[PDB]
Amino acid sequence: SPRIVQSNDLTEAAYSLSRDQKRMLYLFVDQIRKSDGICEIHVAKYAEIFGLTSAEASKDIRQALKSFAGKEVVFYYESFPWFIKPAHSPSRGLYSVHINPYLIPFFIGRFTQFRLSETKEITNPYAMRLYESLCQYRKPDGSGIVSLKIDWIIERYQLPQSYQRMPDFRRRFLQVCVNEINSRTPMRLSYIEKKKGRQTTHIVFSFRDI
DNA sequence: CCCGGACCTGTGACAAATTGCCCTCAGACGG
DNA sequence: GGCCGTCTGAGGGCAATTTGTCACAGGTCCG
Ligand SMILES: [Mg+2]
Repeated sequence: SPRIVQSNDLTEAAYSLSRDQKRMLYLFVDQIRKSDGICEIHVAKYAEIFGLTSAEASKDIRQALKSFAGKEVVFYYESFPWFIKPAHSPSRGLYSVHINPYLIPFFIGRFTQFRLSETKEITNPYAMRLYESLCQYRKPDGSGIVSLKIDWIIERYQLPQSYQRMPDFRRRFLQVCVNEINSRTPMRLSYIEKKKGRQTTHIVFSFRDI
């Protein structure tokens, strides 16, 4: 299956995208990298890749695309829009998009890589952002270990504001995203909390390949 | 000693959003 | 050449689950 690669600057960038938007973004990076910023999406190709019907494919592309308007990306700082022109359909079942050409160098560079079959069953987008940022540290054999700061997790993944109360962070983000990875990817993941006084400051992740 | 306060934890409720499903019907194409 | 049967896909919806928000009980330590 397609091998996604991206500059580490994109893995650690600040942004908020849905699963459907993140799914399309993978194809943009694949399309762009296999070479002005103009990409294309076929409804029927998307459906076969992700095992959806054409109708629900159509719905996913359409709503994701109009929800891109006004979205911005921040590299740590400098902020950019993903799109500089609205999407449009020349043909039935075909969409044409204009990626901000200034993003190209950030896409292609100190890099991250994973096969598309690893993420296509993940549902929660925050969990996608976590699996991406663990791969950045993975070893050939498939293992690694990394400590991420909690304040940095929140800024980079742009978690909603009520998850700054740690028990909600635990219950609605951390446990759920570890559970999906262990149930939906080939990776086996564990963690432990680092504290300073009463505050929990970092999260320490360990992983191997099955 | 024991107090209210400033911290921390987990859970129970509800609201707002998302999931994969269903139904209709016209376009593009080929037989 | 030109009509129609079929595969697409562009729309309109649903109930069942997940995600996002906050009230309230119960732990600690300090002065
Ligand atoms: Mg969908």
